[PDB]
Amino acid sequence: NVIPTITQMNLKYAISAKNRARTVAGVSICSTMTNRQFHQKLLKSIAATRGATVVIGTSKFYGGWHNMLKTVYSDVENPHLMGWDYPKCDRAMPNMLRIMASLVLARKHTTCCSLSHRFYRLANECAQVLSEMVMCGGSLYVKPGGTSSGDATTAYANSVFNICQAVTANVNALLSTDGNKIADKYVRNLQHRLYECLYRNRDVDTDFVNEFYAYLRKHFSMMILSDDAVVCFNSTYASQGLVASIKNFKSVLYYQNNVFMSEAKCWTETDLTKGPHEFCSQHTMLVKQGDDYVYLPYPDPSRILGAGCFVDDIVKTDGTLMIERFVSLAIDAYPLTKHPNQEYADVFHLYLQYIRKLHDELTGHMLDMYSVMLTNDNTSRYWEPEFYEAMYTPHT
Amino acid sequence: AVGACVLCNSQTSLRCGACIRRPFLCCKCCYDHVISTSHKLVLSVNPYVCNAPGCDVTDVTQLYLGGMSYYCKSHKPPISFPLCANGQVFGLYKNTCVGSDNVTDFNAIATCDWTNAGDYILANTCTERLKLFAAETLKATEETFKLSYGIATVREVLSDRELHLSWEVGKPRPPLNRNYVFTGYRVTKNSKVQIGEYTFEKGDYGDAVVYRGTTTYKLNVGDYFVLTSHTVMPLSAPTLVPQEHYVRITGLYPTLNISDEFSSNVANYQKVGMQKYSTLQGPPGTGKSHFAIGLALYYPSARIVYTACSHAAVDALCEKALKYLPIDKCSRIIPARARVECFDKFKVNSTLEQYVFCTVNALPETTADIVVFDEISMATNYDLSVVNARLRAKHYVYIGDPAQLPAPRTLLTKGTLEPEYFNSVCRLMKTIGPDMFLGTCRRCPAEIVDTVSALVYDNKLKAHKDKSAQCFKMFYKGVITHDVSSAINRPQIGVVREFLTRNPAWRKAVFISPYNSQNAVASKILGLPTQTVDSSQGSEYDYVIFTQTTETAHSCNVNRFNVAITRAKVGILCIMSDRDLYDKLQFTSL
Amino acid sequence: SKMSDVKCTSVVLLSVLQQLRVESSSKLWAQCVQLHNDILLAKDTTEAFEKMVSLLSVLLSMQGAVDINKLCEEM
Amino acid sequence: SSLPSYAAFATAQEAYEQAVANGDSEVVLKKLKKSLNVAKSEFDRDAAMQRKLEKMADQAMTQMYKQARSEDKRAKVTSAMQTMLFTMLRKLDNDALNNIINNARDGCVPLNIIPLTTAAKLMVVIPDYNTYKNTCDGTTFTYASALWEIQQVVDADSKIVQLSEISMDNSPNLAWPLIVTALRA
Amino acid sequence: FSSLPSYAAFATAQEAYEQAVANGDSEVVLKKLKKSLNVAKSEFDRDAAMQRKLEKMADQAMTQMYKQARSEDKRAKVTSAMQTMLFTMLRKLDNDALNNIINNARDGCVPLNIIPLTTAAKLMVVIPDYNTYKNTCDGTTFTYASALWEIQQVVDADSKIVQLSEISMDNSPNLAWPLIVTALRA
RNA sequence: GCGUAGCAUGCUACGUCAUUCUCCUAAGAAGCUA
RNA sequence: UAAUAGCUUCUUAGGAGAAUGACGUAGCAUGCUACGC
Ligand SMILES: Nc1ncnc2c1ncn2[C@@H]1O[C@H](COP(=O)(O)OP(=O)(O)O)[C@@H](O)[C@H]1O
Ligand SMILES: [Mg+2]
Ligand SMILES: [Zn+2]
Ligand SMILES: [Zn+2]
Ligand SMILES: [Zn+2]
Repeated sequence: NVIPTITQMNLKYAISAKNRARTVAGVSICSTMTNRQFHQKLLKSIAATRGATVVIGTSKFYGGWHNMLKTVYSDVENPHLMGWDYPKCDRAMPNMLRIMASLVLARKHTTCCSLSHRFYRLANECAQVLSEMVMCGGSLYVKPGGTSSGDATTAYANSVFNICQAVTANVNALLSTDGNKIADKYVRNLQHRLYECLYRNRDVDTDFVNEFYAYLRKHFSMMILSDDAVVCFNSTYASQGLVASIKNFKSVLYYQNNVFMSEAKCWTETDLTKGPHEFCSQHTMLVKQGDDYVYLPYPDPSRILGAGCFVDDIVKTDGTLMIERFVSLAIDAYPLTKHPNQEYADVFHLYLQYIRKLHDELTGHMLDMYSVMLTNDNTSRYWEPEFYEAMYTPHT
Repeated sequence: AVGACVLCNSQTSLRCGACIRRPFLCCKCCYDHVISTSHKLVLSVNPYVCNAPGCDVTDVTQLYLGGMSYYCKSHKPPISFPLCANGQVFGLYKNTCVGSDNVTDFNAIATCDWTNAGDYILANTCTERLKLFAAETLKATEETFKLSYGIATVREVLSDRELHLSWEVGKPRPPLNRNYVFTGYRVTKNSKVQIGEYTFEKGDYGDAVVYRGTTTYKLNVGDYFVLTSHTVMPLSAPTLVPQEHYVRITGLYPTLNISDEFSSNVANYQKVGMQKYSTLQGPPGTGKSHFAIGLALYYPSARIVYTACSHAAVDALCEKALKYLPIDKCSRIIPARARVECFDKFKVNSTLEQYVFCTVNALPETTADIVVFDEISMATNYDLSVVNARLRAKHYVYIGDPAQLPAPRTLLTKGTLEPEYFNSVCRLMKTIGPDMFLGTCRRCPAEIVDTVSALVYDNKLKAHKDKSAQCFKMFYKGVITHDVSSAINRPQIGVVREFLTRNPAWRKAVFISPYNSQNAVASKILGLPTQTVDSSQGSEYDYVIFTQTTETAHSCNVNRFNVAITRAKVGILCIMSDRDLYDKLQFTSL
Repeated sequence: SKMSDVKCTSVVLLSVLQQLRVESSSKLWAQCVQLHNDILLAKDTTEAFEKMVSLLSVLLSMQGAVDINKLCEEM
Repeated sequence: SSLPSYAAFATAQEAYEQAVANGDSEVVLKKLKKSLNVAKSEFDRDAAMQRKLEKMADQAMTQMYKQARSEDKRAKVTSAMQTMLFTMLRKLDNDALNNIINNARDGCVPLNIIPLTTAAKLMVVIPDYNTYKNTCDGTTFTYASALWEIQQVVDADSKIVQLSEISMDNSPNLAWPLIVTALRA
Repeated sequence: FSSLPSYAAFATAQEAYEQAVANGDSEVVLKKLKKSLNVAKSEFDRDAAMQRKLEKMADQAMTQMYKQARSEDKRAKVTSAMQTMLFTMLRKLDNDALNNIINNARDGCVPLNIIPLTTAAKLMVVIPDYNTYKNTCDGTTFTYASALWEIQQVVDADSKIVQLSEISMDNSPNLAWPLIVTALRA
C-alpha cells in the first residue's frame, strides 16, 4: 500500500555566512520508521566501510583525513585535484535522478523483497519524499520534486546522485571527443564500445561495465560526501578530453539539472602537496607530525571565532557553565597552530587561554558558593596542547 | 535556591524556619539572629534537622555537617564539623556574608506579637528593607490571628432565611459582618469536605443570623463552618521611591486656561511636576481630592491612576471625576469577588484607559505618567509597597491627612498610635512637612468647622460658609445592647426615628455611627442610607445624622468623631454620649 | 576593532528589540531584520554606522519600552 | 589522613616497622605482616567509601552550581541585555549615536525610523523650548549628526504652527510637545 | 542481610570466640573457634552477595515495570488524541458537496487536490502586494476555481482587520503585507 | 617403614574486598560536517 | 517550531573481561615434631 505523508518545513536557527534562510524537511514518523526498516542495513554498511568512494562514517580525527586523501590519490598517473559545486542541489535535483538513487539503494533487496514489494517501497519513497504535501506555515502545498533533506536516506541518496552526475560527465567527455585525434588505441576502442553499449545495446554488458568502472577508478578517482566531491583525475587525459573536466560538469548540470554551475565555485589544484582546496568546509595542509608528513584539516578561523562569540541560547553565554563547549571548539581549531599565518595560529591559543580563564573563574565561583575546592579536578588537561595534538595522531 | 539577606543584601541560602515569613539571612546575620533569640530552626536548600533513622533535633548549635547530611550530637558520622560556629552559621556563600548592627531591631521585629504600640513605632522608623519585612510579617500575623476564631455549627432551621448559629465552647467568636467569610464541613462519617462559601450577619430578635451563600446547599445539623485564610504574598518594591528634584517639568505638559475654578492650585501643580513624588496634607474638606482632578485637568495628556485603600472613598473620587473629567475616558477596576457594591457608571474594568480608578488591593500591574494615592491614613506600608510595585509611574502624588482615622490595626490593643507612625507617608508629612498644604474648608458650614477647629486642629482653619443653624447636638442617654460584639443602641435609634418625622428636610441624611452593628441594623427602622465612620471618610453628603452608640475608647476617639462630623455639607444632627465631647463642640440646644 | 564592534552591537540591539516584542509588528520587524542583516553584511564602517543609527531609532522611538535615563545613568 | 581506620593501619604499620627493625625471627614477623594486611584492607575499604562519598559530594556541588547559575542567567535576560547594549553603545562613541541618545534622554525622540535616503521624511517630537533652541537653527534642524530642512511643525492638537511662533513668549502658551516633520538634506 | 540467619551464625560464632579468648582457652580450641568464625563469616558474605543481586535485580525489575506502565498509559493518551482529531475532521466535512463529487466519480476515487477546490466552503487568499490584490480579488466578490466567492474578512500579516477602503494604491505602503482575505462560497 | 595429630613452605580451585585498565550497553550535556 | 545521517569530546550508571594486591575456605606436594604398631 502507498502511504502519502505530510512533511513540515522548519526554519533552521544556526550560524551561517550568508543571510538566506535555511529550511529543513521534518518528515513524519510513519515514513521515517519504515524507511529506516528498509534502508538502515545498507546505510550502516556504507558508514562502516573504510577506503571506498563514499566517505560516510569516516572520521577526520586520528589520521582519518590523511587516510581519505591517500585513498583518493589511488595510483593516478598525472594527478590534478578537482572540486565542483551543485547550485540549489536539493531543490533542482530532477525526479528521475532521485528515483535512480532510490532504485540503486534498493538493489540490495534481491532476496528479501519481491518485485512488487520493491515497487511499492519505491512508490512510498516518492509519495513521502519526492512529491509530497508540504506543511509551510499552517498550509499544505504540493512539492514539485527534488529531494527533501529530512528523509532517512538523504546523504546516501545524495551520494548516489553525485556519483551519477560524475559518471555522466565522464561519459559525455569521452563521447564528445573526436576519435580520430585519440592517439591511445585502447581509449579509442573504449569509446567505440561505450557508444555500442549506450545506443546499440539493450541488454547490460557486464564486461564493459566492469571495464569502464576500472577506467574511471584508474583515471578519475573520487571521494564523495553527499554533495562534496574531491577528484584526483589524470590531467593529461582530461586535457585530451578522455576524462571529465569542469566544463563537462557544467554542461551536464546545464542539460540534466537545469542549473548553471559557475566556475567561480569549482576549484582545481595542480599541486598535490597542498591537498584539496576545500572538502566538507575544511581546508587541508601538509604538516610534519612526529617524523612523517600528514594531511590535517583546518577550518575557517572566522567560523570558530563566530561559534565562540555568537550562540543560540542565553545560557551558552555564561562560559563557566559550558567549558566542554570551548573544549570541542579548540579540538576543531587545533590544526590552525600549524598554519604559516600567525593570526590563524593564535585562534587555538586564544581558545586555550579562554578555557583556562573559564576554569579559574569557575573555581573562584565554586569556592565562593561554598568554602571548599573540588577534590578531583581533571580540567588541567584542556589547556595543554597535547590533549588536542593526540586528537590528530593515527594511534587510535 | 539562593537569595539575598534582608538586613544586609548579601548573598545567602539560609532562612529562619521559626519566622512566619521565612526570610533569607546571610551567615553572620543568621548567627546573630539565632544565637540571641528563641528562634533555633534554619532552612537551607535542605532543612537543618538531624538525618538519623528517627531523630528530631533542630537547634543549630547542636548539629553538625557529617558525612553528607546534617546530623545531631550523638547521631553524627565520626567525622564532624559543627554548623553553628566560628561566629557564623554554615551556608552557601559563606565567606562573602557581611553582617550588620540591625540584628538588634530584626530580633524585635521577628519576636514581637504586634500587641503593644511600640512594635509599630519600631516597625516604621527602621531601615528600608525592615520596613518591608515588618509590614509583611504584620500582615501574616493579622491573617494567622483568624485561625483562633471559634468553629461554628448550626443549631437548627425554623426559618430558611435566617440561620441559627452555635459557636464551639471554649473559643472566641468572630464578629458578624461582610468582611469575614466561612467555608464548611460535614465531618460526620461521611464527607469531611467543604460545603460552600457562606457569610453571616446578626438578627435583631433572639439569636439568629440572616446568612448568605455562594451556592444553595442546606446544612443537616452536623454541617458547620470555619473561617478560611488569606495567604499573604511577598513584597519587594520600596515603600517610597527615592525623591529627585528636577530643574523643570519632565514628562508632563501644562494646559491652556485649565479652568476658572482650579486657577488657585496652579503653583502646586507645577511643584508636583518638578518633584518625583509630592505630598498634600490638609484638613478634611479643603480641596484635597479636588486637587487631584484639577491636576488631571492641568495635565490632560497624562495617563493617571487613582488609588485608595477604601472602596467608599475611591467611589466618591469616581463620582467627582464623573462630575468634572470627561466620562468617556475613565474606568473602574473591581476585584473578582467584589464584596462591596462598587461604582458602575463608567466602562468598568478596562485597565488600559487614560484615567483608571482602583483600590490598592486590586491594582493591576501597569504604567502611568502620574499615580495619585488618596487617603494615605487608611494605607499601611503594605499598601504603599503594593502600589509602588504594581504601578510604574513618572510622578507620584500622595494626598491625605494624618488627623483622620488610621488603618484598623486589629492586633493593636495596648496604647495609642501617634499619627507620625501610621505609615511612611504620614511620617514624612509630620516630620519635615507636606510639600503642598491648603487649610481652608470649602465643604462644611461655619458651625461644624468652627467646632472641629477646636477638637483636632489647634485653631488653624478659617473656612467659607454661613452657619445655617442646622447643626444639632442632642442629649440622650442611649442604653446599651452589646449584641453583635459591636454595640447597638436601640433607644438612640428610637430618638432618631421619633425625630426624623419632625424634620421634613432631613429625610435623606446619611446615618453615621462608629459601630457597624447599629449602622447596619438601622436600615429597617428609618430606611436612610447607612455608613460606618471608617468608610464614610472621603465622601460628602448634604445631611448627616451621627449617633455616638456607646461610651468607649473607640467611639469617643477625637479623630474618628472629627472625620465623622466633617462629611456634612449644609447641616448635621449628632447625638452624643460623653459629657465632655458634647461640651467641647458648640451646637444648638434641643 | 571598530567594524566588528558595530556588527556585535547590532546583534545585541536586535536581541533587545525582539525582547521588546517588536516581532509582533511585521512591518517594523522586517525593517529591523533588514537593517541588522545589512549591518552584518557590511564592508564599510560609515554605512554600518548609518544603519545602526536607523536601527537604534526603532529602540528610541518606543517611549514606554525602555528607561533611557536609568540605562544611561548606569554608565 | 585523620580518620579512625587510618589510625589503626598507621599504628599497625609503625609496629611492623619497629618489629622489622628488630626482625629476629620469624612467626611474630609473619603474624605482624598478616595483621598489617588485615588492618590495611579495612582501612582501604573505609578510604574507598570515603572517596565514593566525596565524589558524590563533588557531583552534587557541580550540579547545584549549574542549576543555580542557569536559572539566574535565564531569569535576568532583559535587563542584562539592555545594560550590555548600552555599554556597547557607549563604547562605540559615535557622534550620531551619542547625539540621538542624548536627545532621547531629554525626550526628543523620533516617531519613525530615521531614514538614510536623501530627501526622506523624519518626524521627531520636541518637548520643550530648550530642546528646540539647540537643535533648530532657523529652518535647519540638526539631528543624528545630519542636517534636515524643517517642513511642518504641529502640536498635540495637530494644529500647524509657523516657525515664527516658536519663541520665549508665545510658546509658553502653545500645546507642547511640538512634532517637527523634516526632510533629509 | 541481617534478616537471614547467616548474620546470627556469624554473631554467635564471634561471641563464642571472644568469650573463649577472654577466658584464656587453649591454642587448639582458639584455632578451632577461629576456623568456625571464618567459615561463618564466609557464609555470611556469600549470602550477602546473593542479597546484593536480589536487591539490584529487584530495583531493575521495578524500574522496568514503572517504565512499561508509563509507556502504556502514554499510549492510550495519544490513541485518544488521534481518535478525537480524526472524528473532529470528520465533523468538519462538507458532506453534501463531497458526496456529490464522490458519486460523480466512476470508481469512487477522486484526486485529493480537487477535494477543497470543489467542496471547501471557505477560501483564504494570501496576497503579497497591491497589484496582485487588484488582479485577483478586487471588489467584494470575485471568481476563483470556476466559483463565486464573497469577501467576508480581510486581515493583514499582523492579524489585524483591514477594511476594503484601506486597500488602495496610496494606502498600500501603510498596510502590513501580505494580506489574508477570507471569502465564503456564494 | 606405616597410620593419626600439630606447625611451617609451596601450587591449584572457589568466595569476598581494594586499586588500575579494556570493552559492551544505557542515559545526559555539547561541538563540527553534509 | 526545531529534520536525516556521520564523527568527536565530556559526564553518570550497569554488565562482562583482564591485571595486581589482600583475606578466608577446600584440595594436592614437601620439611620438622608428638603418640601407636
Ligand atoms: N476652588 C474651589 N472653589 C469652590 N469650591 C471648591 C473648590 N475646591 C473645592 N471645592 C469644594 O470643596 C469640596 C472639597 O472636596 P474634597 O476635595 O473631596 O475634600 P477632601 O479632599 O477633604 O475629601 C468639594 O466638594 C468642592 O465642592
Ligand atoms: Mg478628599
Ligand atoms: Zn527568626
Ligand atoms: Zn546578612
Ligand atoms: Zn540526631
